[PDB]
Amino acid sequence: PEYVRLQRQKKILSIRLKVPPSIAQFQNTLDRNTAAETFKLLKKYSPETAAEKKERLTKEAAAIAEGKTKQEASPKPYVVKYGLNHVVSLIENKKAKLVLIANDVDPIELVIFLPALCKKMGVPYAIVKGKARLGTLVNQKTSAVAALTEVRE
Amino acid sequence: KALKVRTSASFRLPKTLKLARSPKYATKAVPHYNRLDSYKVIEQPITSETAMKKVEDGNTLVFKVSLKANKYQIKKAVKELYEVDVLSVNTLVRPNGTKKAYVRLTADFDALDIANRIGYI
Amino acid sequence: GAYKYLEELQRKKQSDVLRFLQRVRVWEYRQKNVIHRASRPTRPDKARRLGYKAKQGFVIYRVRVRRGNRKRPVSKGATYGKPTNQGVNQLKYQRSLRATAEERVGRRAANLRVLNSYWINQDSTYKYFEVILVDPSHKAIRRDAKYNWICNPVHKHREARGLTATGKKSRGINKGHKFHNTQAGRRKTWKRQNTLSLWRYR
Amino acid sequence: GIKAYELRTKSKDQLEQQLVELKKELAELKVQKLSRPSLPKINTVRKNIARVLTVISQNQRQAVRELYKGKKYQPKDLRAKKTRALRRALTKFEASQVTEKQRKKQIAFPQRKYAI
Amino acid sequence: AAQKSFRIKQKMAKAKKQNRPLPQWIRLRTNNTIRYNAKRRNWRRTKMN
RNA sequence: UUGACCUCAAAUCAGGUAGGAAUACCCGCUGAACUUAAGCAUAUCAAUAAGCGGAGGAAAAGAAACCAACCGGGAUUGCCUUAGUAACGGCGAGUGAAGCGGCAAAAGCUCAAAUUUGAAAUCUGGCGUCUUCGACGUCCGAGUUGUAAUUUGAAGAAG
RNA sequence: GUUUCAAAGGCCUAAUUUUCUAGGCCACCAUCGAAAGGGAAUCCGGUUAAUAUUCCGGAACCUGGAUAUGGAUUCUUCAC
RNA sequence: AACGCAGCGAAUUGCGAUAUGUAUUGUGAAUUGCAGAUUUUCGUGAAUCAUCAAAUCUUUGAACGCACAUUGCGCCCUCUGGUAUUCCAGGGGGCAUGCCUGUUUGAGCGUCAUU
Repeated sequence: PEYVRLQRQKKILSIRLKVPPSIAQFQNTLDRNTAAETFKLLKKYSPETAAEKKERLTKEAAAIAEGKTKQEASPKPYVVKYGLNHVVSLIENKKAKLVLIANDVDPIELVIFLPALCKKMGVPYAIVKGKARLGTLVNQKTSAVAALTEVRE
Repeated sequence: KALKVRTSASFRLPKTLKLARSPKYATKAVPHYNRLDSYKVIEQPITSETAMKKVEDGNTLVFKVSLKANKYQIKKAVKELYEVDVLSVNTLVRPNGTKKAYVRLTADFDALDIANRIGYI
Repeated sequence: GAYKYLEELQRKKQSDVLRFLQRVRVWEYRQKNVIHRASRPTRPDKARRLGYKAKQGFVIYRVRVRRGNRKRPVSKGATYGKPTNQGVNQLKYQRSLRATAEERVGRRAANLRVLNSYWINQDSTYKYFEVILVDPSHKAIRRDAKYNWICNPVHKHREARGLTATGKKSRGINKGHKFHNTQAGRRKTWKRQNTLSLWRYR
Repeated sequence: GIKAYELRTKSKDQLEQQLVELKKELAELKVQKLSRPSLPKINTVRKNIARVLTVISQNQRQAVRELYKGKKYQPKDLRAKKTRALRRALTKFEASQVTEKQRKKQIAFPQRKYAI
Repeated sequence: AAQKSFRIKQKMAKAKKQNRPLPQWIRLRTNNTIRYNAKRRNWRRTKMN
């Protein structure tokens, strides 16, 4: 079909032409052995499933009526940061410790400038395969970026 | 990995699970009653001086029939109303734009006896 | 603040990074049809500045249109008239190629309502635009008060009459001494000042 | 001849017999019409056929409403007719539905009354 | 023309019935200014289709 | 071997929506010649008739990338003046606005671009129950490549 | 423009003996166009004020459905 | 737009096999060229009356199963007949195109993780 001939030839057309260095750096991806250890870490500090949020709000309503205590109750959550506009602000204020960028975003224009931003502020960053795999640890279809800030001792 | 073996050089549309209808509401609401009834098909008995000559001799009674009436439907209508077994039906459209059906009965039933029962003769 | 980086990056068009991406994308759009449905916006920063919102109701459409002048459709260059009107090849169309692109998608997708369009790419034979659309019949757009106004009956075919961004530019509706002959309405102003007003007592 | 208010109380089977009996009288009078100059009796009997068909159609359409009452989606003939333009246009819940920013604006500074 | 269609024959069926003179009892009606039928057709004089 | 994601399909899938009519007035495109110049070619008739697309009881326009050079006015629309004037034109025939001034009527406003990040707070449909132009509860989906609240330059935000 | 730089379908047998599921093969393609071209099968005699290869009497024939009687075939068999 | 419908109408005026109309409400005794009733005339009611909120609405037409100088030719579900899942007929309900939101089956080393 015509759609199959499109995507197979689009692979080839990018490779044959001389790609610039800004686009070329996304080929330098994280290897198989090191990557497995990273997602073992990031599946801890993952966000709440929809049922566990409903569990927490029932505990909130109980303590507020009989007790009256917000800000300390239902402890402090340690969780991975996600969303592009959300993550860029953390890197801009030197708060993010680790960053993980996807290699296959639809327009490259969206995510191309992040390597240059982390260079200036002195933030550790690493391009990694699968925007889907960043989505799996955060209850999403596709995540694009995923960064850490706070972590247990 | 390990590709699907395929002999032909063509690529056709793979047939899929085509699902049937299952609506949330009826479009019609009330089903309509019978458009063409027994009484509506056969309207009047023709009483021209030629028709009297056929009833006596030919064993055939004549009717004024409504348009949109098959020879299947006229055979069913005469059978239901007057309780008679029909032999054959022949139909024509008149010049004024009204259908006429010549109907011949079987040898058991006399056309003259049933004629005096219905009204005319 | 990710979108502001894209706002500045898009302006640097003659760079090495963008001239690569420009030539790869323009090939892809030729192989697809003239009018065809786009999954997501190509320029996400540019779309939301024209009132795009990622939810059920808003729709995007790519479109390709021819470059160059309009030709006078008389056969064999035979005008039948005075020497003033004998010109054929160097005549030009009064509406922009944005307006031509915005109208064609309106006739295909009749149920949708046109909001705005923006420039994607170009070559020698063609130009490319991405028209954004809104569905008025969908209940998300009807109930929400921010995007409710578009559902009203007065906004049926804004692209045709010229009530879009490109339409009001082409008509020449701006405040100034430069815009006298067309401002309120070109034909409206002519119809006013070419008229004899008579009262009961002269 | 037949009154309409009498046919309201009857069951489903009674109206069906009533209709078949009236059609036989109509058939017999059309035989009399060709063996006689004038016959105005034929007018009254075929008005009564229209009266019975009207009463039957009401009871069926009422029965369809009786079961469909309560829920969303019903037959298009049973929906409110009105006109095309009003039917596509916004409801009174819609349009009146104003944004959250101008809820606080209307409450804070509404049009106050004064004189002189 | 012998081998004619049903749509043609339906129009000619009307032409038979419409072509007839004015009934007498209409002329005795109140107000009434009608005397003879103006819309009348003969086959030799005027044609139909 | 199994399950995701991205693009593209199919179905008499669940539910919706678009066409034509009329056209006095209104918003655009397209576009003549007769005529006038005592001829005729730029001009004029005319940014008009015919042709094509699209609306409503009105339409369009509208809250300044304005008008001014004053002691400065203050969204748009129309009427009286400006004016047959400043300009245009084989500077021939002919064409031709706008500012201020006096009235009718007056009403103002919303997004994008900032992190809720100590809790996508938001929304379509399905199923159920009610006081049914809706409201309440629950189950999938949409969506972090950005849906709510918060702010629009007259300001405005964080302390 | 009408088979094209389209993912363009409808024809047969069981399975199952709820009547819904399984077998399969095969594949550049709407639809209108001739009452003088192509084309499944009806003749004689009678009868009306006006109709007939079309009604009546008598003798045939085709296409599509159903189906059981006779005959033929069968120790090596789908006749001699 | 065609074709029909009045006790006796060709046109005009009305309506659609419920056919110069039916139901609902109001007024309170007509209609009238000639018939004919109905007794409905101290009434849940005459009438070519006014009114109009429930229905009917042939064949068409933007016109929608495919066609249309044809009342041409098909396909699906469903009940009833003739011995019948497949053939014949009858009654009822359906099958256009573009586009949007979702649902279910899927296609592609376009591409990610796991044996």
